[PDB]
Amino acid sequence: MGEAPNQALLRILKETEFKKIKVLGSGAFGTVYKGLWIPEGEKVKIPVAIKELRSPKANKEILDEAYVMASVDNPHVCRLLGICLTSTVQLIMQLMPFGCLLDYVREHKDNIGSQYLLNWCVQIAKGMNYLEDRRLVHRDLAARNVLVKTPQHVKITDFGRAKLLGHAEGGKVPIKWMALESILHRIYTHQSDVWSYGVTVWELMTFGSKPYDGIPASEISSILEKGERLPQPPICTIDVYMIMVKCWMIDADSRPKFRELIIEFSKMARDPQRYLVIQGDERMHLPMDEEDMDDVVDADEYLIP
Amino acid sequence: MGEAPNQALLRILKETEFKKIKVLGSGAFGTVYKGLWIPEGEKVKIPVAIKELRSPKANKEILDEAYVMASVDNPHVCRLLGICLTSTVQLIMQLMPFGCLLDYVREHKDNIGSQYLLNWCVQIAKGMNYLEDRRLVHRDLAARNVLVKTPQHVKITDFGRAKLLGHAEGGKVPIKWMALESILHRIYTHQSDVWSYGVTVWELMTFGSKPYDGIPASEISSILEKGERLPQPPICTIDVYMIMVKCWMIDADSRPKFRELIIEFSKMARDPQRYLVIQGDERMHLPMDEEDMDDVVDADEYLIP
Ligand SMILES: */C=C/C(=O)N1CCC2(CC1)CNC(=O)c1cc(-c3ccnc(-c4cccc(OC)c4)n3)[nH]c12
Ligand SMILES: */C=C/C(=O)N1CCC2(CC1)CNC(=O)c1cc(-c3ccnc(-c4cccc(OC)c4)n3)[nH]c12
Repeated sequence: MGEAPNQALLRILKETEFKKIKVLGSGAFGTVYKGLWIPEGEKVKIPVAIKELRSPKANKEILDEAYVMASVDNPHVCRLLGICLTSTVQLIMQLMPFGCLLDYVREHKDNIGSQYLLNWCVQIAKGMNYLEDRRLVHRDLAARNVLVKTPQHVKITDFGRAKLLGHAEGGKVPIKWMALESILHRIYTHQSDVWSYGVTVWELMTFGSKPYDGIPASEISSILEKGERLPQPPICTIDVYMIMVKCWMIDADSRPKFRELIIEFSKMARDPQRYLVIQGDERMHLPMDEEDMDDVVDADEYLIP
Repeated sequence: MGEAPNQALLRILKETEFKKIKVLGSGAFGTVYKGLWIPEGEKVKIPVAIKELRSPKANKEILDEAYVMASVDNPHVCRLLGICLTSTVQLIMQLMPFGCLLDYVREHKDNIGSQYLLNWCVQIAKGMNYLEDRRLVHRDLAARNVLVKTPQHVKITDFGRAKLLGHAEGGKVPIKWMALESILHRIYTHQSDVWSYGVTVWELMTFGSKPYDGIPASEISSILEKGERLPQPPICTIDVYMIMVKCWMIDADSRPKFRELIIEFSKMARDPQRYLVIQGDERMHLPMDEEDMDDVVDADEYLIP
């Protein structure tokens, strides 16, 4: 008995229960449709996303992704409703109508204030801390893989590279989000996800800029070994940028834990304009003792293992 | 092996880590203080409530309550941070600054709109559905035992009468919230908590009225056997009152499950003024295809066992 038994339920959903299916997009990730799941004998209509990878090799890797998603349950992690057994296997997930966070921050950069930016950092850190408690290394954390249910509520998605108990084989990888030890030695831990979280925060604070724009992926390892890092965003205070820099330390144990990031960003979220300087932050719209106030943290943001 | 092992952690917290302790109130429940928990070697201050029952018999029943609270983890259920081993044992919980929901609805009745009322019904149902998955019967669900973290966020509290695997002994009980089978035969199930949920919803919709006001507790059993129930609140539509009436059925299996109540109230929460008629509902302030819209439910409100 090395590990406890996984008693998660894999729901097999009938093809006849799905209606109004339309394509949202496609690429290397595969194909994602939007649809309407109507369970039989229940007056309920559930907006769902339906994912197909781009047959034996496709079904193996997609069912590995279904295994991980069926095993997780957290408000800031994406929910698998079930799978549909067609010729190629389909993952049925909750619909996140506003899309990925990277596209959201690019499209609404003029209406995104410091409160929303800092709240997203807290929610992403809460999702990743949950994944650490479940002993999962995500290995693909980026702004593209954070989905927006509403502007106030984001969730982590895409568990295609996810692995239990945080050495990987060779393949096609997101070099620009990876820790230096992951690029050189193929070592992946929870602390390598913290590096990726730092890069994800930098994406949001720059309003969806590409990290190391122009630089090819092969040159990134040598750039990071020389001590170069992503530059300070215009809106970021030294306080916020110091947290990103701490995520990009060479020593993995020197980096902050996700529980510490939850605490630190939630303090900043109580006084957002002290930590992010955004032009026109007041009119942004999207659809106790004084001495104590600085170091105050709510119990819901102070997470015990 | 009848039941799985409970691997929950009981944190023992030092008396020297608590500061600024002030009394909030006292009664039959015991005494509740507000305070500030400062963990040693961490720059963090956590607002906490500290509960003491009103010594061997007091320590036994309070540690039974600590056992249940240490075992639960849900956003709509109250969080135990730990216990403090003084002469009489103290439960350390998260602070809920706005107090209990019963007192909140009485104090702010002029500023409470249909959106908040229906959202509270959903959140309470989510907390109770979680407790059903954990095989806990609360046995004391009422507006007094729902605490307000913020006006947008409520949690269930007080597990002094909580019991595992849903026959009780004789004692002092909340007769006016109990199911008829619990009053007559001392039978307690998850379906007896649904009756109490119905009475809790009636408390909110009447803005904190006392149920069966004037009637003594001994006469309640005979009143319910005759078919009498709590009357329809002025603000309630027939739709909302039908859900309360369904909670008060004689047959426990005919009552709705908590997962069904989550679904039904969340549909109503999308169009609140169709289901609750409140004078001046528009200016209340507290600190897709058209054919589908009626039966639409988000995946987060469609809870699978
Ligand atoms: C913006 C990044 C992007 O385009 N990606 C990365 C995520 C992507 C799709 C390509 C690939 N991998 C996933 O795991 C995944 C899941 C989803 C997804 C799930 C649910 N809902 C949506 C969605 C997107 C846009 C609009 C709507 O509503 C109409 C819904 N997407 N996407 C991905
Ligand atoms: C309004 C009902 C009431 O007064 N009660 C019932 C709940 C009560 C106190 C008496 C007894 N049992 C409990 O389990 C419990 C827990 C709390 C509680 C926990 C955390 N914070 C508070 C609180 C109340 C009022 C104001 C503040 O902030 C200053 C905090 N209460 N209360 C109870």
